[PDB]
Amino acid sequence: MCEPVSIGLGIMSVAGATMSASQQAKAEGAAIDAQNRQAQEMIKQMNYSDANLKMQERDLKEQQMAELTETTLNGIRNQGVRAAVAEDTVKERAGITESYNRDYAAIFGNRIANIENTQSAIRGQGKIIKTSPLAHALNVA
Amino acid sequence: PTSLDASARKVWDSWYYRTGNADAATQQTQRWLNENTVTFQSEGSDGKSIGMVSKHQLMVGDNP
Amino acid sequence: SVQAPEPAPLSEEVASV
Amino acid sequence: CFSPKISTPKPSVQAPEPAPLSEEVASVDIGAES
Amino acid sequence: ALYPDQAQLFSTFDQMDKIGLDPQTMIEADKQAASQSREMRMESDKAWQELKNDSRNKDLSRL
Repeated sequence: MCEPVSIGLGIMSVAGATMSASQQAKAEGAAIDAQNRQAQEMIKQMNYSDANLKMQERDLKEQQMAELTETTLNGIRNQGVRAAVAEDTVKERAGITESYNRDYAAIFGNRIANIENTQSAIRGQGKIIKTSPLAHALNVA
Repeated sequence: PTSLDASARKVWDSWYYRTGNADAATQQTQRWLNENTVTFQSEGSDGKSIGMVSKHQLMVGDNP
Repeated sequence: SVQAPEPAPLSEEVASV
Repeated sequence: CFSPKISTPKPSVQAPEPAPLSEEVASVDIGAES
Repeated sequence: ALYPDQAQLFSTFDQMDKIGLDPQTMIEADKQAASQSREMRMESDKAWQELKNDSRNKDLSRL
C-alpha cells in the first residue's frame, strides 16, 4: 500500500475521471512503462532461434512475446518496398488542407480521382491491391 | 467381473464406515464401477446388457 | 463492443458528379 | 459514492479454430522410433 | 421413470421448488440425522406389501 503505481490505480478507480486529462495520462502510463521494461529485459537474455532452447524457456518466451504486437500502422512503417521495387509539407498534397481537413473545392471542381493520405501515391508502381482473407482461404482450398 | 469382487467390497465398507447411510454407500460404489468398465448392448429395441469388461483388456498401444 | 479496429489506409477512392 | 472507470483490453490475435472434438481419435503410439 | 435409482436427488430438488426451503438448513439437518442412525425396523420386502393394502390408505392401493 505504498508503491507509487499501486496507489495510482486505486486513486484512479475511486476518483474517476473528475480531473483533467494529464493526470489520467501519467497514472495510466506508469504501469505501461513498467511492463514494457520488464518484458524487454527478459527478452534480452534469451536466444534467438527456437531450436537451441529448453521447453520452459520456449513457453515463457512465446507467452510473453506477444505484448509487443502492433496492428494499425504497419503499412506506414513498411512503405520504406520502394527500395525493393525501384532497383511534402501537406500543401503539396491534394485533398488535404493546411489544418489537416478535407478540401472540398478541388474534390468537387477538378474531379480528383483519389486522396493521397501517405506518400507513394504520387506516381506509383508498387500496386498493393487490397484483399480479403476469406476469399483467399476459399481459393487455396 | 470375477476379477473385481475383491475391491468392490472394500470400497463399500469404507464408504459405510465413513458415513452413516446404508443407501448412499450402494450408490457411490456403482459410480466407481461404471467409470472403470465398459458395457455392450443388444441390437433390438430393448437394451438389455450382454457383457461387461475392463478398460485395460482393450488397450492397443501406449496412448492412454 | 469494439470487435476489432480498422487498419489505416494507404490511399482512398472517391467519386464525383 | 464515486465514478468507477474501466480499462480498454489489449487486442489479442490467436487465429480462429473450430470447436475441439470430445473423442480425439489420434495416433496410438508416442515416440519417433517405430 | 427412466432413472429409478436416483429418487433421493429428485426429493432434494422437489423440496427446494415446491415447499420453499433454502439450500442451507438442509446441509445441517442431514449432518445431525447421521448421529441417530434410524434403521428402526420395518425396512423389508414384505413391509411394502402390507403398507400398500391398508384400508386407511386409498391413494396407494391404485398405483
